[PDB]
Amino acid sequence: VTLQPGPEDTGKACGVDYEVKAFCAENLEEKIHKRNSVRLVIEKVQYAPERPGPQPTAETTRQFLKPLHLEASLDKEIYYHGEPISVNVHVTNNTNKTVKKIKISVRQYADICLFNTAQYKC
Amino acid sequence: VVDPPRTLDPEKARGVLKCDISDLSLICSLGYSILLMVTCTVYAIKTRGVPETFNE
Repeated sequence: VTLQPGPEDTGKACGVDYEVKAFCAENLEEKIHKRNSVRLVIEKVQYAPERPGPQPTAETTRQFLKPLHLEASLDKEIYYHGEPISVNVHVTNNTNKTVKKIKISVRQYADICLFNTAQYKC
Repeated sequence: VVDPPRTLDPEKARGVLKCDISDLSLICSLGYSILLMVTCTVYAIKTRGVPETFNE
């Protein structure tokens, strides 16, 4: 995984990566010359599961100080990069209140869990 | 500056020294600090489980 760099970032990026390095030395623990060394970057990856999961659905009820009932669902659980996401919403309002705006968003969460570090959400 | 820097006799026979101000002035002065404390407590309970720098 690589975290997106900034405009002024210069050197190695942040994230987690793997590499192989082959070198020539008299002993393993003493010194590694630059001339006698070859380094290659390799990626460990995962791919989409072949079996789809259950349909994602959610429901909430909010009664104020007769409830307002919201239901939402998706069409499928596993999506591919670049494919659209369709969300179906159903709201019933028994209250005397009025919903003005409906905001729908897709959000990413990233857990850096090696040092004591906060989670990145966006 | 409105009330710049007395003897009080609560029955008995001896008068005790005091500042010119009543203690209600002290409580009114602490009125702002209590609001600060309430705001700090609300902000510290809403965050709570932040795992940074050894769960400070």
